[PDB]
Amino acid sequence: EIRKLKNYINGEWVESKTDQYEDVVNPATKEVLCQVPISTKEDIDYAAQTAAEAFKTWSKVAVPRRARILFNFQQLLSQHKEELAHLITIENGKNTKEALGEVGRGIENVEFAAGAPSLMMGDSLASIATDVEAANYRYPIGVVGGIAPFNFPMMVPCWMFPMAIALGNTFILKPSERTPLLTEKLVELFEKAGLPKGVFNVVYGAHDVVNGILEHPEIKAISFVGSKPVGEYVYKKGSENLKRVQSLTGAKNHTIVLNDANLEDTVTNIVGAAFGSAGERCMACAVVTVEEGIADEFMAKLQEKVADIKIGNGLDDGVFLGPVIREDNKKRTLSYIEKGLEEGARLVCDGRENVSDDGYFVGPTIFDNVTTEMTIWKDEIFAPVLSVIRVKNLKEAIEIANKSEFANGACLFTSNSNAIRYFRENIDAGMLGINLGVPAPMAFFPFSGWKSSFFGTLHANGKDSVDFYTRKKVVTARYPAPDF
Amino acid sequence: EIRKLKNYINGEWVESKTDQYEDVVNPATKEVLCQVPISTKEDIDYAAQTAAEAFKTWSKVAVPRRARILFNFQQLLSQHKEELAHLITIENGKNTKEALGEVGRGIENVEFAAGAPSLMMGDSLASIATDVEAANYRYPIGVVGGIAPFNFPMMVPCWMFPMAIALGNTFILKPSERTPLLTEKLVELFEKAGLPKGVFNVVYGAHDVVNGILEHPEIKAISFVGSKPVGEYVYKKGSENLKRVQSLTGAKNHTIVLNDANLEDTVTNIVGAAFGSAGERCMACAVVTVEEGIADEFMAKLQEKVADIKIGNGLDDGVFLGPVIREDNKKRTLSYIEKGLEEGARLVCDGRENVSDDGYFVGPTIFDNVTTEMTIWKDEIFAPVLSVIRVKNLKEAIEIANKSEFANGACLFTSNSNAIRYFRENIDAGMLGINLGVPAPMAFFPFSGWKSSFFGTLHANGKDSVDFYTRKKVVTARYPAPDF
Amino acid sequence: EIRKLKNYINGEWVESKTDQYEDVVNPATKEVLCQVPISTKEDIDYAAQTAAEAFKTWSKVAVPRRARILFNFQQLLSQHKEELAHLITIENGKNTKEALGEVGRGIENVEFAAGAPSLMMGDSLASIATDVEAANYRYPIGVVGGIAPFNFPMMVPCWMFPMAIALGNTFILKPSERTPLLTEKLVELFEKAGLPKGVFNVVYGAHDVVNGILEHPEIKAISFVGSKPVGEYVYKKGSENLKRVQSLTGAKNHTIVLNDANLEDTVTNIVGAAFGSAGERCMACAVVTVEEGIADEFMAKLQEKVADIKIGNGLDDGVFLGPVIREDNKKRTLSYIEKGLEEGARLVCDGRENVSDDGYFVGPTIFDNVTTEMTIWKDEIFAPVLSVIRVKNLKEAIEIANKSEFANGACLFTSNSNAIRYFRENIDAGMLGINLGVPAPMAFFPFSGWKSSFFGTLHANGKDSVDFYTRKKVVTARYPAPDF
Amino acid sequence: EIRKLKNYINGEWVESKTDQYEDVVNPATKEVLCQVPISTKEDIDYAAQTAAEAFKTWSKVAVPRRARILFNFQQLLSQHKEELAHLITIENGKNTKEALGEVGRGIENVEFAAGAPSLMMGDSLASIATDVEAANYRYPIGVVGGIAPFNFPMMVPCWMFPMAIALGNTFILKPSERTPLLTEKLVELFEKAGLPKGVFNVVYGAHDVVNGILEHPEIKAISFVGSKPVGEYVYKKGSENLKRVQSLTGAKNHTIVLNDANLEDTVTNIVGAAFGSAGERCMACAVVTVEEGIADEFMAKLQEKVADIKIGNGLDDGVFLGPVIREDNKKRTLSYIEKGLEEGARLVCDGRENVSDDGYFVGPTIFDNVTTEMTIWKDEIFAPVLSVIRVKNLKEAIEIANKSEFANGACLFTSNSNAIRYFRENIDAGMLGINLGVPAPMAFFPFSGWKSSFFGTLHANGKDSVDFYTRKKVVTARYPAPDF
Ligand SMILES: NC(=O)c1ccc[n+]([C@@H]2O[C@H](COP(=O)([O-])OP(=O)(O)OC[C@H]3O[C@@H](n4cnc5c(N)ncnc54)[C@H](O)[C@@H]3O)[C@@H](O)[C@H]2O)c1
Ligand SMILES: NC(=O)c1ccc[n+]([C@@H]2O[C@H](COP(=O)([O-])OP(=O)(O)OC[C@H]3O[C@@H](n4cnc5c(N)ncnc54)[C@H](O)[C@@H]3O)[C@@H](O)[C@H]2O)c1
Repeated sequence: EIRKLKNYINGEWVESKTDQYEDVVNPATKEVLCQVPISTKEDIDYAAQTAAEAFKTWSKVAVPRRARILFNFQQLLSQHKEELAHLITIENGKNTKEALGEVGRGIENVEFAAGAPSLMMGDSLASIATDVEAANYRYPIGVVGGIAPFNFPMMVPCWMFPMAIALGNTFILKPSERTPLLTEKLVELFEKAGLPKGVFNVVYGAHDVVNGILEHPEIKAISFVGSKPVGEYVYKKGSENLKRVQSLTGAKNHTIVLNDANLEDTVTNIVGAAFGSAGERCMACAVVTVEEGIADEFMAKLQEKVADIKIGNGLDDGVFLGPVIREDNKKRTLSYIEKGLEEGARLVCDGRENVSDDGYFVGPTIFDNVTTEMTIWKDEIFAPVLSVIRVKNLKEAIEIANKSEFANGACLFTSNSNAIRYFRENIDAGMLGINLGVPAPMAFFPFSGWKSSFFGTLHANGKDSVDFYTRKKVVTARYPAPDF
Repeated sequence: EIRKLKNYINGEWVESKTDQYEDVVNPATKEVLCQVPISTKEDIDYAAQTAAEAFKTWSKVAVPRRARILFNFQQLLSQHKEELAHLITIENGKNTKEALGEVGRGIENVEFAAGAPSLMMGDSLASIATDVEAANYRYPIGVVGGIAPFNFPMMVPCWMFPMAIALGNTFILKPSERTPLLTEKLVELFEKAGLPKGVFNVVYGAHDVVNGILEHPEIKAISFVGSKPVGEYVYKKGSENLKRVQSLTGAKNHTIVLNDANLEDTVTNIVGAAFGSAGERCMACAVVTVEEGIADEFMAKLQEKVADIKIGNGLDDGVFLGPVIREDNKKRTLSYIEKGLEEGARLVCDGRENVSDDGYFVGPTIFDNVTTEMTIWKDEIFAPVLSVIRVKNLKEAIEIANKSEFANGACLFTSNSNAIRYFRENIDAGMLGINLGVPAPMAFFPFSGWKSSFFGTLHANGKDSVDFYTRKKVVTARYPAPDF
Repeated sequence: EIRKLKNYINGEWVESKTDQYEDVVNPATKEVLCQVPISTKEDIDYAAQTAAEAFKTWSKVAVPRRARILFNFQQLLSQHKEELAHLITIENGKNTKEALGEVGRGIENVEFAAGAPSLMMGDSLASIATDVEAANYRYPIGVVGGIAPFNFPMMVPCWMFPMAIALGNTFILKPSERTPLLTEKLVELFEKAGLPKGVFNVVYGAHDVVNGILEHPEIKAISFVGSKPVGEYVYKKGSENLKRVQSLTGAKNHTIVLNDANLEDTVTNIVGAAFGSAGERCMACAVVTVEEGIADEFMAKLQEKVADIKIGNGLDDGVFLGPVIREDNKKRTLSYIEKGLEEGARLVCDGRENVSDDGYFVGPTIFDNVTTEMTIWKDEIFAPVLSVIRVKNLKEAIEIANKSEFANGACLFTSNSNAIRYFRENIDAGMLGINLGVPAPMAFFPFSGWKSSFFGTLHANGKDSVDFYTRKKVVTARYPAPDF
Repeated sequence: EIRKLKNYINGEWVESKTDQYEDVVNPATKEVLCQVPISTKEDIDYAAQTAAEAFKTWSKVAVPRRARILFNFQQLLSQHKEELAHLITIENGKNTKEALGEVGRGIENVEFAAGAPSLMMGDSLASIATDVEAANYRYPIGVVGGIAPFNFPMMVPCWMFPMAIALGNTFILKPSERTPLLTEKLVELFEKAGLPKGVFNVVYGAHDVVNGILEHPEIKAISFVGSKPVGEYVYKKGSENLKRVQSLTGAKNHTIVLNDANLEDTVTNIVGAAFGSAGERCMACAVVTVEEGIADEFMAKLQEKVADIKIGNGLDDGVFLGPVIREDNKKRTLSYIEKGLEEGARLVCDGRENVSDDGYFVGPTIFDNVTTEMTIWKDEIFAPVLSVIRVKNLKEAIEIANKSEFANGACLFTSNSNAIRYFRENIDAGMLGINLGVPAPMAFFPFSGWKSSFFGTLHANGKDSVDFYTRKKVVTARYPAPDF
């Protein structure tokens, strides 16, 4: 009665040779949507052998023709916005608006990758010496592996396979065993777009699959997006196996609010960056360092706004806050709230109260008087928990943000040019936002995090993704002028 | 009965204020398809005003949004390939195979342009001095004027308006008076794609409209694609009016055939480059300099292949060669064929014979023993008339081609590395082709012509079109580190 | 007694075949320094033919070898800063501090140009179609013509010949007949740097030489930097002759001082921009639009600082304001002050009072209460005359600057990010400065002006200069995979 | 008295705290040139602390100024080519001609690095959404560690520290313990060029120092150039320590000779690429796959010139082949020759005979009838030992070359464009040479190796080095237009 998902390998949906399956539920109602197979390394090998085979011909299809397919894909995605958004909500929990928002950014990724022909151009010189010319070209590297998180069932995957495939590589994706349904739709639409068999492969699962991706010698590159501990493991293991990898990991993003900040706009951006998507965002505002002069009014206006948050099913309109992903995560959050109180942090808003039990719901929570000594500051909670800290000025704010081991993003609310430059010059984070709650850059820019937030050389998206998914060859040739 | 075409201004089809209309006939059957208005300056003035007005809002639409529309446009264009090709054949005459080929390249222009976000990116430096940062940006210039020829009813217009619009400008297109229908379809499809009013304007006509575009102060840039005389004039008048302009003009492309050439491939290619589309292409092969050693065998296969060429209505299966555009062009050609004989050229193949009269037909013709002193060599016949010349070696071939006033394209059929380099380094033409009949570079490359074939600095297409349709603003800022 | 200057053609100093000569004096003492020949179209023909000949070998010296000579040049220049600055002061007037400043900028140009190898790189693709590859390359165009002004005897020329030479072209420079000594030194040092004969030619003179440059078919490109009337003239004439040209012309740069401006820095910056180098600068501040609130305090501080300006001989340390270039410019300036008083403007500082007669000295003068209807606002005084206007806000300020036909540079003094963005998006000028008196961008950025300040497509410096001094050839080739 | 070299930390030569010193001998005379310290952890710790401290001010020095110093450095280096070449020759063994060549290459690296300003430029967009702009910037990462091999005492180091320092980083270089003298001069010359203290540091030593670079937290990036085994270890340990690393390792470059090859040019190029610098070159030709047709004639010609090779002291004129680096290398090579004969290879040229004993000399050796199953083909001998293989066609040669574990460079001697494209499209090596023995690409191109020849994503040199020694921060800002 509960549909068992199948893997997509070499052009068709095949069943896994596994006896292990996992229930994927709707975070808001605990209803079982389907069953996800915990594929075996046996499935990963077949998928790898397949991708390596399809690579031989796909890589020979000229980039202009491949780009064409990305255009088709781009259009099919747009036509299915309502469906994709629906799948993201019932599976991830975020409401329709935020879900619809994810679909849009994932499409932007396809749009950016559709311009692959120009993105692949190498350098060329007519003469570097008498009768000698030189030019280098870009080539795909073979089969690429991708590992996706549950917080973005569509967007993160779109960061990887559209661009990698457009550049000539074949792909093996391991979506999040918690949010697999969306990827199933991507496959369908990418097949409709005209993508040939074995070019885009999907193997559902967990650890076995991951290790198979790390261990298989056919998979020359790895793009991992997820938690710090797992991403750090993937980076090391992958390097041990002598293959390039990029791991976009955890975050503990800080937002700096200065005295001259426009409170109206600020409070709204912050409430959304901290509580939207149940705070399950690598770009979620985890800590706010507000300047003394505006601190009092900020907390007053922050509480007011936070009091109007409707908690419920992401499908219902009026709903702002959905549920955390799993039961396990709800407990970890309540534990963190408990930990905060124990460490001396002051509860300004308690999300442990007035929450439905229909789903894994947790109301917004905000702590006051927190320090860099506390666990709720050092750890990425990844739930509706915002910590607030009063600072003397921009300098102290940055010292606190920089003290965090994570450096994904940071925000600054102000209209002061000098404050902005200083912020950008001394802040450790790599994805900065001025007067914006979520500092996530658009697809044509690399998603540049730093420190414990990023392991590797080249980030995802932007021209970085292009170079990470290709390798270069340089040709220096001597062609002596003929005699007549 | 006969539909009268209308102008497209401010998002709507409007009757020209003119009382003069021009019949648009099918070159292959002499029948009237419709009438195009010979619009007045009053019309061009209104278009400029509304285009200048639309520019105020359209330029304020972020490039990612404008680009999304180009993706829709790209799709609509693909779902109408057949209709578009049909239309091109009807008013131009080329068979549906070549027509289908033109529409594909026009779509490629849109595809290239859809990547406007990255193409527009300027340069940014965090510190050029202590406390000082600097960066430059690209902005649209305003209203762009475009004037297109008849040999490419879709492609040429697509080199212009999609990019200029994507980059943020508003456009006024004056298509060829002889092939107006295609442009009508573009307008309609771009409207369905979602382009707001006043951004894409079309004013049909001739001189009054062209001079209107050249004189009107609101039209900042002019893209002209046509004959050398007209283009030389547009460049000069445009420049006198102090506006930037690019004139892609006439050609007399030369094809070099060396002894090691692959006869089979070479002949098929040259036959296509010289007689496809009735030789009415800026990239058409006009002169061929064959190396002495392979000349005899070359001529044998060429004439053998030319004998298989079937002439007729482009819509009919089996038809290779179609009609020339107007009755006046048929006469000009027959006159050239005469001057050839009159100058000593040996008419090896006569195209004045076995030519139906249902349309303006002219069979493929080829002259022998032609020299650089003949009008047959110095002028662009722009019809199905090929001239051949026996040369001693690559060097003499290049000297002959370089002697030509034009320098649009040139081809070399060989497998010798040294010849190829020597060729590229010494030939004057900017668009080179090795073992290909038509050296037309793809959209993402600038259409680099030279000499009397190009007047200006930046060519059409490629990144050249990005800078031509855009201007820069650089900002050097000093933001002292605040006092703490 | 008075040394006559020669021209530098084909690596040799040859005397001009002219009877007419010109006195070149020291603006500060009327002391005659030497005699400049008003060369004839005969001299230019010699230069052009010489430059075209040498272009055959120079364009064949691989760019890496050419760049090496630029490095040597860069060093020689650096070793002669004192000498070069001495010449600039002696013939132009500006003090040694500003003169030293000019040599530094001129060396930056040489440094940027020394990176020509990477700047010339074109685009390459291994496969655009099965078995087909495509790449484009840049090549010099031939002999380039440079026409420089008197306000930057060293820098402006350095915007031209260094980059043009490095890219493969040969050069014919026509420095200002008013400041020709500096060029004499640049020629020597470039010769010592290792530059071969005929690559860098210098022809002193005026109209005859200009028209020779414009009319000679051998001179394929013209870079002009001077007044608007002449530039507008050279742009048209050059275009009539069908050659690419770029004219960087006159300016009436506006500076906006908002209420949050740091007056300390603002005043000092404006004083130096308005009166430095006798206001004889294309980046000089001719108009200040001050916000009403801080207007009075600004005027008291500006008036105070300006009255302290020391006028004298540029070599003399302690001297801020030097002399105006000629005697006419002195009279014309006096005439402008007189015009201002007549038009209703109010004097705050009378430049007519207390001024030596040893040289063409004019004290700094400042008007207030001027309007967009006064000749004092419409014309480029190009002398130490500064007009200020009180405005309600940033919006009114921008409207005023935008009303000028000139749009070279514009500056804004504020710390408000919203004001800064608004300024950049709506201002017409192309060279903007935030909290800087002179918005002159560094050599690696195009020197982008707009409207009556620039004529053409590509500006001087930056990658713009690279494209302006080169042309491209795209090569699309088909090399079928052999059978074995 | 033998001179003891010191370390260079904080702009000062300071004695190592170690008591372990290593003799540096002239490979050609066995004479002890000096003693190099085997530094301790304290020493690297000290350098790391110093470098990190200097980084705080060096990174704040705008790139245009930092580049100025690179121009000085470039000049100083050029005015010491002799002294530099001499040091290379007595320290490494290569004749002064090849030494002078290395000096030039190294100087090119500095020439390329001097263009840091433009190379560092990021992307900037005026509007990505209404009232929202975005742009990213490049910043140095901190302290960079470099480890160089003995075969290029100057060039390899110049691939690293010059660019790193120009990009704003600080550097800690560990040169080869066998060729420390060259580095000493680079340090001294860079100091004279004006480099501030702590920016360029040198710590001589072996394992303690290397492991210090790997383990120290202040060293964010590591550049390793050496053998596959050591490099593989550096990559893994480095990655394990969460720092980015690039390992340029061993090679077994093949050179393909087709029937249409030019024996004269080919043979010369191959003799130089196989026996130049005693074959101790990552770009040296280790295997030649000759086409049957020309095989015999090739071998005969190769014999002639190989026999004309003069062996001796690098400083002596007429000397072509110098000594191998050390005794072990001589023994390892002799041992390889033994294994060759032992495996079935025909010793066509024995370099064990007629070899002086003044230094570690080994005459040119060439094997025949070698196979993919032989040790002499699978291992990098890194000495003057050539292996030849007769193959039927290009395809088989590529299959053999691709079978090698290495893929640094590959050469192809032909004039057939079809073979050339096939070669580039199917060969595994990343640095290809057409009609050139040493396919080493110029500094402005990334030194792109592959397979077991490179570990990481970004190679050394080119724009790859710019991205490897740098990190990005993107800034998306919302600045609402103010209200007027
Ligand atoms: N290099 C290129 O990119 C390119 C591409 C296509 C065609 N062409 C050239 O175009 C020509 C064929 O096209 P065509 O016959 O339509 O060219 P044309 O110059 O006769 O007409 C082209 C445009 O110019 C306008 N025009 C013609 N005469 C005019 C006049 N006296 N005053 C003002 N406007 C005038 C027309 O209305 C038309 O829109 C050939 O010479 C061909 O080589 C060049
Ligand atoms: N925007 C820029 O890049 C820039 C930089 C420097 C100076 N300028 C402008 O230059 C002007 C000051 O320089 P200037 O006084 O030497 O300018 P100018 O126009 O008088 O002379 C500049 C060059 O033009 C030539 N020239 C002058 N009149 C001519 C005529 N009638 N016919 C032919 N050639 C003629 C001169 O010999 C000189 O080499 C100012 O208007 C200033 O704004 C612009």
